[PDB]
Amino acid sequence: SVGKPLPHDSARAHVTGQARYLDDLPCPANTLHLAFGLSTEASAAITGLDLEPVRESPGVIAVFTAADLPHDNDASPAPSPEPVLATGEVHFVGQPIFLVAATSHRAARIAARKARITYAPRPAILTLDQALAADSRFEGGPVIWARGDVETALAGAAHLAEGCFEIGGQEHFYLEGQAALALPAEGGVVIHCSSQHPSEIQHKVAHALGLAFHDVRVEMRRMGGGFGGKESQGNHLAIACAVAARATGRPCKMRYDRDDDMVITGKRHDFRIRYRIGADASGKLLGADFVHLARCGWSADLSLPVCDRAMLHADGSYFVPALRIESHRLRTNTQSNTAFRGFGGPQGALGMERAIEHLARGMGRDPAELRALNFYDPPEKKTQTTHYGQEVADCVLGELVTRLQKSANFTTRRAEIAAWNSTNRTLARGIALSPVKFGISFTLTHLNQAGALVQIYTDGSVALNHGGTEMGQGLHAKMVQVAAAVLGIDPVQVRITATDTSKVPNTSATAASSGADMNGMAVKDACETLRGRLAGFVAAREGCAARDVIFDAGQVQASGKSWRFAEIVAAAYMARISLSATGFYATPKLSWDRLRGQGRPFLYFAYGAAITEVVIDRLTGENRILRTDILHDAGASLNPALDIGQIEGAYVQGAGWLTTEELVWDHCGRLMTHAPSTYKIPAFSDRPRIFNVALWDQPNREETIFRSKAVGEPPFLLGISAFLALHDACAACGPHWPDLQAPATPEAVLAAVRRAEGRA
Amino acid sequence: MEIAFLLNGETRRVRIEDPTQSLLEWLRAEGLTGTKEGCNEGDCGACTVMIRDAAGSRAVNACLMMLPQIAGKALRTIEGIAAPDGRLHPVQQAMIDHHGSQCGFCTPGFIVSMAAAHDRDRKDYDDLLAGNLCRCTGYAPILRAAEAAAGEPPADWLQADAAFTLPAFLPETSDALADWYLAHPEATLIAGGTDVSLWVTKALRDLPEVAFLSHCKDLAQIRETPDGYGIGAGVTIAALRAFAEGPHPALAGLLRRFASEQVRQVATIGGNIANGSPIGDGPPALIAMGASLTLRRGQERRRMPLEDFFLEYRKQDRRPGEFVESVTLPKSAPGLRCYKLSKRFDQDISAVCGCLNLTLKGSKIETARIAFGGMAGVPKRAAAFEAALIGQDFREDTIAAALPLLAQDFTPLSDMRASAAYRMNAAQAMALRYVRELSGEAVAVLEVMP
Ligand SMILES: Cc1cc2nc3c(=O)[nH]c(=O)nc-3n(C[C@H](O)[C@H](O)[C@H](O)COP(=O)(O)OP(=O)(O)OC[C@H]3O[C@@H](n4cnc5c(N)ncnc54)[C@H](O)[C@@H]3O)c2cc1C
Ligand SMILES: Nc1nc2c(c(=O)[nH]1)N[C@H]1C(S)=C(S)[C@@H](COP(=O)(O)O)O[C@H]1N2
Ligand SMILES: O=c1[nH]c(=O)c2nc[nH]c2[nH]1
Ligand code: MOM
Ligand code: FES
Ligand code: FES
Ligand SMILES: [Ca+2]
Repeated sequence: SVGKPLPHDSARAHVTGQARYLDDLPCPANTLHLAFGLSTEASAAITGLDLEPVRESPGVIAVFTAADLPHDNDASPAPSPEPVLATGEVHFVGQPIFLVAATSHRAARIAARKARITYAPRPAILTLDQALAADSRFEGGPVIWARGDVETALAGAAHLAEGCFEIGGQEHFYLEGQAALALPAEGGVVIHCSSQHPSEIQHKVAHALGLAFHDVRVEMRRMGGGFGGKESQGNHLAIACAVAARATGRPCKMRYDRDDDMVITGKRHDFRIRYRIGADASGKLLGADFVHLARCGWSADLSLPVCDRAMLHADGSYFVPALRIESHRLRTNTQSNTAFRGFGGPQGALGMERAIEHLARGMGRDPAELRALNFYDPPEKKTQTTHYGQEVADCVLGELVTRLQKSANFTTRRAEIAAWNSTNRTLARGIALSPVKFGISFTLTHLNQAGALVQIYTDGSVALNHGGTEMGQGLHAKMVQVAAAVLGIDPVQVRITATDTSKVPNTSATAASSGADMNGMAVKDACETLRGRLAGFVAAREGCAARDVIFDAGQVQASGKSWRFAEIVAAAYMARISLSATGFYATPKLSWDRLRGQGRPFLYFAYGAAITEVVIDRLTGENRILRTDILHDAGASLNPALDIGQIEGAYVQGAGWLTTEELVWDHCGRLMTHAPSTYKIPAFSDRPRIFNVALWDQPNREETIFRSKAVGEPPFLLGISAFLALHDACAACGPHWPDLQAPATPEAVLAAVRRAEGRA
Repeated sequence: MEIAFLLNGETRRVRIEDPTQSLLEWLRAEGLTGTKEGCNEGDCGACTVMIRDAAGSRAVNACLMMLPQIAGKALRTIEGIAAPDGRLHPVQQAMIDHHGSQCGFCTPGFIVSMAAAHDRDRKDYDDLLAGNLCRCTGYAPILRAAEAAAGEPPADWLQADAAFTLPAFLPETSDALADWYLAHPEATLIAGGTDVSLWVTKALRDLPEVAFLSHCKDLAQIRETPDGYGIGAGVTIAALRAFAEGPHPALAGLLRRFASEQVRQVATIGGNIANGSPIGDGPPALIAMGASLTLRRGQERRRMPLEDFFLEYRKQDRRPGEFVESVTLPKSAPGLRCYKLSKRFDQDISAVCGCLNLTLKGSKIETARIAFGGMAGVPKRAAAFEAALIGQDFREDTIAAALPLLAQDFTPLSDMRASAAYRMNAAQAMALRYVRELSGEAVAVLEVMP
């Protein structure tokens, strides 16, 4: 069924309000409810913790402290401790110190607020400079990768653009907040939660509790959104539930109220990027030198790999003969930043895209042309490598951009805009084209494995189960389509079951746009095992070769006779042929040195391009996207509808990151943007007024699942297109470099306009 | 105390004991699990429910609404959107056809908003769905769905609810209220509840003495007066937008961007004005248009100009027992323009609210009503700027010269919504805007055609 525009596995369930999320699941009347008490300092020791008014607030059954933690006190997805409950001291505003179990979610929140805490405040690292200043950083020193010698290259550069600029954070705002439920089950526990990484939940809850892994089970059917936000931040909730269940004897639920959610959970690493970029007089790049300053928050989380991926993506779409990155992952007393769609990718990418925009402007060249001049070569002596030294052999970017440019009416429109600007003085339009080259696979290599388990029942129906978790990306349907396609039966015959650590074990998070790639392979592997069994059985009954038995369109055919798939299965049932199979996949060809910055960490790249058109109000900075034109490479898409969906969704989130979305702390480290009224994601009429998305349809060179390509993250970076276009509107208000900062709020657009006009 | 109401086609009698329970809390405690919780702050639409009564039907937020408010009304939730026999609404089928959902979590609320819109044949989707946040889809697929489904005839099972009817004080007459507030000056008056319920959800406060105002028809009337138009305190922002669309287009243009449709449906002017908030987009505009305000304290009927109501941040010219009875607007501007500046156009709050209104005797600037929100702990006219503008020529440089005066008029704040520099800067930017708009110039991004 692969290739068909089939709907989401739960489309109807959604549309009817019957699709359950964690807070919907039935559960025993004795279930308790959990709220954290949070730190009100950014960097203090606790000298006084009086919790008496908390224990005495109504409905409250238990109050918990780090001292009350049976075993482990660590929710970090990384080898460095991160307490779930504050251990004698606090590290940002919002840090859980104690935990309340009470007979309702209100009661719990209410009492969480009643603690008498005394602190002995300390100096707090809140700005990236204070961080360099104090040496508040992770890893001990920056990570440094160089290919060639930038300094030399730049020294001889016909053209140079030196620059520096800010890329701001980003809060997920998954519509379904963080949430978990722990069910004590004689000896062990069962965890239900809103998570992208059930196996890590299992690991963490186990250690929290002192149990072997085989006593902790994690079931998870679907999330109302995750975007990386639930790649690890689910840990504190699950631990909280488990520990509290162990103590109280009763089931325990905890869902963060939205404010708590934004105060507690990490966000996307904000960056300062400083760059020097040089070209010869033909317009070929000579060299690029980057320094990355990334805000990691108070604990490591997944900062190490995130930052690694920014570095890896610092080449943008372009071949560069000499390149260096210096990556400072700085510790601050703020929200421990984490994964978010793109995982460092869009940050490094934007750094480079800004640099190349600069150079283009600075030699007064058309930026599009300059980029097109520096794409990696088309596929076909020794292939161009990346800065990390991976050969780039799938780069279709040159042609895609050509195709997109004609079909978007690119040339003409630009003239149309110039003319328009020339007749206007209050409003102004910009337009930009930006490419995408995204590398596919966990850069932590051994995470590139996936498992599936498939059952065929005697009525011919199939139960499908894999390690991937569904958070809206349409993973489950693609998994259904693969299995249907391999068994040669209608999708309708394949039912998807909740992800469950006791069904498929040792699974990676559903991340690095690898879910469908690897689980797709895993599902097809169990499926072929199952088909192999039926063929070999039929062949022997009907006299002939198994490869001659055909499974198609819910019929089986052998020896000129044909049956229904069911009839065959009932026959193999009676013949005592196992109708169960596990399936497993590990991505091939991957090897690289994290430290030396050399190797092949990726299997392939996912490409695309977008052309955003916008308008700005020169008085206030107010603005709109008017039109967008995307061409994107999904490989041989497994589901073209679901894919267009991901791209449309990804673009809007990317563009949103570079426009109205802004994180803001006060001078004491308090998050001021901590609710929907203060943090502003694209609202409805923010969609590009004209939204044209089309798939570059061309199979993958590498042997991925039916020659498709991950579409999970790549299309998020198409949002740069918008920020670039916005800056193009500014650059038409004056002769000066606008130096637009991200996010491009109206304020930030007004400032960049004023520079370009050249006034204060 | 016991209310009654239609719940998904079926009469339900709830027996009230906490008057402050959100419609959200109550529905999910009932196991009506399809109404989701996304923020509990009016912002996301995940809890969008449909209510009907004599006025008709509209989509509102179940999290802002408290139970007593639905007495005698017909209420539809997601689980009640599809036909009794099991058939999908054109809205629901469309959404599937058009992949209008991905993770699903926001799908119940859109559907409810889309059905209620379908029910009233409304097609202004950008506005109807602005209160419905989706983080997954990019909204495009949802716009197709809406259009797709609009061809289809309305659900009759939904329309059927019209048949219906046809502890905490709930007055039905303004009089009834006056007498009571007169005895209990210390009570909390709930109108639409859009500000008040966040003190319970977010602030975690208990409101001891409570009286609801949305069941009091005489208080929520638009009447014509000799001197103009008399708007009662209970008139909803949605209604006030509807009324202004003729007489006062500019106000209707501003009210369009007041919260969402789901707040607009239930939020009121009386409330907006009694809240008394420096960033509240009602007063700025109304002061600019020089409207009066009416107060009442049992039989009392003081009648100041609106601006004078607001004494200092958190403090208004309001007696014990005295409630905002109404406002009166002039029969006409049309020298009024209104400028809301926010980070994102739809459902956001103002960094700056610039409301300007000048009359010109041919060429000389005659009258100067320039009012602001968000520049000061109170909404106020730009006195020194207003002064410095009288008698003058109505031209760019005239105002270009006068601008600095605002910096004497206000000393704005800095916070997450905007930097003081910018708040000032944009406040002056609005004056240069006003002149340019008033002289045929292209001025507004929102009016630009793709
Ligand atoms: C998502 C969201 C978006 C919002 N966007 C905007 C916006 O864009 N612009 C804006 O201005 N506001 C906005 N608000 C808040 C705004 O103040 C209210 O939505 C509305 O204007 C008040 O109407 P209400 O009847 O709900 O007031 P209520 O919440 O009922 O009242 C608030 C206060 O006024 C008192 N009160 C109400 N009526 C009277 C009366 N007649 N006499 C005396 N006292 C009275 C109440 O006791 C209470 O003290 C928003 C709120 C939300 C949740
Ligand atoms: N609707 C929806 N789509 C989504 C997300 C989500 O939370 N909701 N997360 C994404 C993230 S962070 C990743 S890594 C992927 C990858 O999922 P896959 O590995 O199954 O492609 O798709 C993206 N698409
Ligand atoms: O270790 C990791 N490496 C990655 O590349 C990645 N992407 C998402 N999550 C991840 N974790
Ligand atoms: O790597 Mo996606 O979970 O952010
Ligand atoms: S929960 Fe977001 S609007 Fe009620
Ligand atoms: S689809 Fe996830 S929020 Fe609408
Ligand atoms: Ca988060």
